[PDB]
Amino acid sequence: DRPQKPFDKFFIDYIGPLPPSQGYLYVLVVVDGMTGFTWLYPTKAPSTSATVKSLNVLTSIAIPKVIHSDQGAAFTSSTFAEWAKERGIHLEFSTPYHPQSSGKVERKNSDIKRLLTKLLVGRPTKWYDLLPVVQLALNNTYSPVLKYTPHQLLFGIDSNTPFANQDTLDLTREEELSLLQE
Amino acid sequence: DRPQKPFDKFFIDYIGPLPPSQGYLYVLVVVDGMTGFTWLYPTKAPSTSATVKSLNVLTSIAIPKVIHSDQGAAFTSSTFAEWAKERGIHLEFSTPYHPQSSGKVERKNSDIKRLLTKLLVGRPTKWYDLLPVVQLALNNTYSPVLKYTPHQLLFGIDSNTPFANQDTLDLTREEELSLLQE
Amino acid sequence: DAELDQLLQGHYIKGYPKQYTYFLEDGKVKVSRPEGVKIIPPQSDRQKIVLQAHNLAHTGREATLLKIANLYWWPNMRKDVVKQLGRCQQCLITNASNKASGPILRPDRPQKPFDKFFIDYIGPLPPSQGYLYVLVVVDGMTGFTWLYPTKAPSTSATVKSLNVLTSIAIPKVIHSDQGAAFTSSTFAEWAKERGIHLEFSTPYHPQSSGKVERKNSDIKRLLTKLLVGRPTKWYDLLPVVQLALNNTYSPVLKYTPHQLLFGIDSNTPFANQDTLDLTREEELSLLQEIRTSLYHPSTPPASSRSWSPVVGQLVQERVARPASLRPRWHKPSTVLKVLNPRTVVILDHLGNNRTVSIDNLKPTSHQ
Amino acid sequence: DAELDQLLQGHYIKGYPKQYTYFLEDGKVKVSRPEGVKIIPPQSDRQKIVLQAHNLAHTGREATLLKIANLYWWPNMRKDVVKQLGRCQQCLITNASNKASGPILRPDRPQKPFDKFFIDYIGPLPPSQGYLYVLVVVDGMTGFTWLYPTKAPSTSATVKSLNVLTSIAIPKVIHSDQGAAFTSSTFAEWAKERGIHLEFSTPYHPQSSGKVERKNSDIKRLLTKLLVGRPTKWYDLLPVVQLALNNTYSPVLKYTPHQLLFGIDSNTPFANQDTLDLTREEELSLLQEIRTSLYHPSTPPASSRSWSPVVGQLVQERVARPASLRPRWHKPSTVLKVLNPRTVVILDHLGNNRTVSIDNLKPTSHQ
DNA sequence: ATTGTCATGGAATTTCGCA
DNA sequence: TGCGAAATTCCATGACA
DNA sequence: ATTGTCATGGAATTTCGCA
DNA sequence: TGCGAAATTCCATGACA
Ligand SMILES: COC(=O)CNc1c(C(=O)NCc2ccc(F)cc2F)c(=O)n(O)c2ncccc12
Ligand SMILES: COC(=O)CNc1c(C(=O)NCc2ccc(F)cc2F)c(=O)n(O)c2ncccc12
Ligand SMILES: [Mg+2]
Ligand SMILES: [Mg+2]
Ligand SMILES: [Mg+2]
Ligand SMILES: [Mg+2]
Ligand SMILES: [Mg+2]
Ligand SMILES: [Mg+2]
Ligand SMILES: [Zn+2]
Ligand SMILES: [Zn+2]
Repeated sequence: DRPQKPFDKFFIDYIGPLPPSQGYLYVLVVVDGMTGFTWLYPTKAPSTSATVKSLNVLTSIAIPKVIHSDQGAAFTSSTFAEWAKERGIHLEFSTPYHPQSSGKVERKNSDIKRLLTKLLVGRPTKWYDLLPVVQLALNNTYSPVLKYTPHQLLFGIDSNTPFANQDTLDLTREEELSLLQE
Repeated sequence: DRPQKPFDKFFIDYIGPLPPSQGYLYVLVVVDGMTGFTWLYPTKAPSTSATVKSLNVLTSIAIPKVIHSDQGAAFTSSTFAEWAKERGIHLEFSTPYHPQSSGKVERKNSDIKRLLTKLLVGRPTKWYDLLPVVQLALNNTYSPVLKYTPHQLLFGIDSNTPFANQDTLDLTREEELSLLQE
Repeated sequence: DAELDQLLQGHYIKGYPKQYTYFLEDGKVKVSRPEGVKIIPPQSDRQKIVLQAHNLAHTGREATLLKIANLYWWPNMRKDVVKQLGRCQQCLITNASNKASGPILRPDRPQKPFDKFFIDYIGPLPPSQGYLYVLVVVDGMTGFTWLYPTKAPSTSATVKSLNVLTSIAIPKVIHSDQGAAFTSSTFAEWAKERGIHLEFSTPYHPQSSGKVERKNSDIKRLLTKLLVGRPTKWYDLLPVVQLALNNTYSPVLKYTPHQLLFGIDSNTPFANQDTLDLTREEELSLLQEIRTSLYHPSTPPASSRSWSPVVGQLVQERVARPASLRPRWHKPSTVLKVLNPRTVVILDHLGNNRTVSIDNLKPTSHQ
Repeated sequence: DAELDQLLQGHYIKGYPKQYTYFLEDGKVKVSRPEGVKIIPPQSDRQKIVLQAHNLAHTGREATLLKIANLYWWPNMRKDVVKQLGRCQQCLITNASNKASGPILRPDRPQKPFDKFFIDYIGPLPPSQGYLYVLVVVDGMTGFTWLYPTKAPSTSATVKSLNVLTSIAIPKVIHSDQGAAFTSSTFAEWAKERGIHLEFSTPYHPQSSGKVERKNSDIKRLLTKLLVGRPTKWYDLLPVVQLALNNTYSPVLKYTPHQLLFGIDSNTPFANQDTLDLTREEELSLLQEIRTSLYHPSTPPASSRSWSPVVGQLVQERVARPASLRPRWHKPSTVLKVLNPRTVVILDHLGNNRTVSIDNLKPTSHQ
């Protein structure tokens, strides 16, 4: 069997609804299966239109062989199927109520949800501007299993923004009180 | 003594007043002494201003060493003297009431006065447009003495407009009747 | 299919080298080549493959082949690639040329003064006395120049200025570019009435009026120098500049335009006095010898990758004023006649005969 | 007078050859030379003579001497002529140069992706979806390009586009020309906040951004081809063109920009599959070797009459937007430092230090 | 049915002044 | 019959929208 | 304190298929 | 060990305002 490679499989899912931030309510999460590299796209709805518009930006940089998702309506629509077929992308769905991906992708999506929560508190309506620095942090995070960051596995070089100081990724006692109030 | 040359001496005089032709009443006649080449400039007055304006056009093509004229007021003014001095042109005047030039220049000025008269009749107000063809005729007229036209002596080549058919230069019987009526 | 069928069983087919093994896998004919295993598509599918690969970014020969070579192999692939490049209308009219024009001609200097005038307009200049343009008239043989200020590069202003100029002499030929002032029927009638033949540059090729264009440079260079630190009042300087340039020595000729026209200096500063003891007839005799012994340049060496037109060749005319994101070249046309190595008649893209410079042509690639 | 006095009586004076006879006539010292009898003016009058002759038409060395030689002779005339040419401010700032620039540098390709971005704007284009411009971002090492449509070449549009781009990675250096969008303090603050060093081309020298300029050509060439026979709706084609160019082979490199960036093709047509059996680590190992073995061009041969700058040399900067009938060159300035054979710091005509390209300089003639 | 041109100043070459 | 230097010739460079 | 670049297609050169 | 032809490499040309 062939070794796993970047662009073999993109895992996608929606996070939201979030507090409004410059008119956007959701985040489309795209994670490359082999590298763990993450792309985040803000959308106004978890719809096929918003998905196609965001993935058209990504697929103008690189096209995956397979896109994996759950049975969400945006992903199982006939329009999204035609979109993937026009680009030679095979769609792969997990069983309803049984989300299945990979350990690396599971943990990566866990980190994304936790990192967003830690930065939502105190400024819940300013996450649109923070999406760039969030991806840089995620994609320059050391992987214990592969012993390389997603940036290193995708580009084959070191980064100009190495993130050495890891956020606690656990809400401090004061951050928990402000989140319960919100 | 040095042989005579073009630009050695320009002979100038005014012809007029003529019938109005597009606002002009006089013709400033300039004849090169050596070649007999003729330049005609229409003016509105026999004044220093009109003389300087016309000769500034000619002296932007060639500058004579000497300008010869009679004691006309336009030519004896202090302004015209300064104009000639600024260009290194020596002014030479004939004795009052004793106009003196050269046989060639005398006969050339005779031809100009007669050729203009022959073409004034029938169209006395349209001589401004005919000044170009008049100069071409005069300057491509064979000289019995020098056996060359002014054009040939000035440029050293034959012309593209050789004037073989000479106007009678004498008014026909019908041209005399129309001139007496005017 | 039929050709690839006999290849699978071991029979030899011309173009397919024998030392390679041609097998079948996944319903596709393949071959093990040094670069890797490649698919051999049937003949009936190769044109579509070349078209799909080329259409990705409308690439040239090598960049298109490198795409096809990633998956396929068949005999003489570049031959099929070049066959598609020569049929892609979008590439033919948008791509640049990589073949330079042939070397320039140096046409003979006119033999006599007033044999050929070159005329052109300069402007618009800064408004001076209500004037914006300068009509420039250069005699081909002598370089003697006449300057006329005008308010517009119009036929009426040209006729008025040339009626004054032609008071001194009538030229055989007037050469000009195809600007509106010189192509009007009114100007053509003006020249025919005086026996003057009008000669026109090929379109959009100011080199052809290079005699006057070069003089235009000297005119504006001297005007610029005289106007340094002053407002650009150039109207009163035209007579000064005219006289100054007409009496300026050309270092390669050793004569001024005034000297080539009259054979003797007038009363200008630093007048030459070498023929002071000669008669006018002896002076004109020396002038005739000078006019015939002037230095004349020769055609420069052709560049290493130049092209020269041939009757029947497919060529493309440059688009005059190409809009944004629009092709720079017209559709291919055929060379009808070769007037000289730098000038041809083509069957225009509108159907007309058009006389153009090869500087405004490129040879259509891929034949 | 005193020098010419001893010459009349027969005494020898250095510079005046002895074999000629120096006599007096009309109150002027003269000499019989092969070209004819010439006046020898006293030393105290020669500067005025050279000035009068030069000022007729502000002629160069030979054309000025030919005027003076018509009447005068004295030892080393051209020396006095050149002395006046170097002092005539009008000629120094109006005349053209006849010395070409030194040969171009081919600076090293950046070692890694994201080491150096080159950015620039294209436009204005025909209005498409309300957009008029395209921000172009090319990675120096790979040539990978990002396209962003904007309504203006503004700092705000640049920052918005680069905030999206920098979501993937932060570059070490951003190189750009001195357009307004990239020189604003707002853009400088944006880069400092992200640890990005801003690097600027010398003024009025698009060669320095040649990496992106060359990409701009390919972008507009492909847009033109795709828009043939259609209205110029280019907004929806930017993502297509971006992907198409990023996966186009460079024939001299044998790789696409996508391959130089990722080391493996994505799911695009005609994807290369040579590293299908390698692991990602082995793939990245081959990618590192490929990035270091890429062809790099060398400096071309200098032309036969080129100049190279020297500290202390008098040079003149080209005028940026010269008005009609105004000089094309600034007053002479001094080279303070030579950064490289094609880049210098001059003491500007305003008194400031200015870093310029020698393509926008000429060496002041006559020292 | 038409076509490049030539001022410019360092450099290369020739000529000059003298022996 | 030759030398050093001045004078002349050569010609690449660039601009005429 | 900064610096030209590279797709293109005929031509020149090298390699391939075969003996 | 050499041939004819295909394949590859070379590189002048031109355009990015
Ligand atoms: C390449 O530019 C053109 O297509 C034509 N432009 C003109 C030009 C022009 O572009 N002149 C510049 C120029 C470029 C190259 C040359 F070898 C000579 C020139 F004068 C022009 O000088 N005149 O007088 C025109 N007169 C009427 C119409 C156009 C022009
Ligand atoms: C010589 O033209 C100039 O002085 C500068 N013109 C620009 C040009 C420009 O002239 N480009 C043409 C060009 C000419 C020669 C080259 F080697 C590259 C080029 F892109 C440009 O491309 N950009 O992006 C600019 N951006 C901002 C301000 C000016 C320019
Ligand atoms: Mg889902
Ligand atoms: Mg009188
Ligand atoms: Mg014109
Ligand atoms: Mg012109
Ligand atoms: Mg720019
Ligand atoms: Mg640019
Ligand atoms: Zn094409
Ligand atoms: Zn000057």
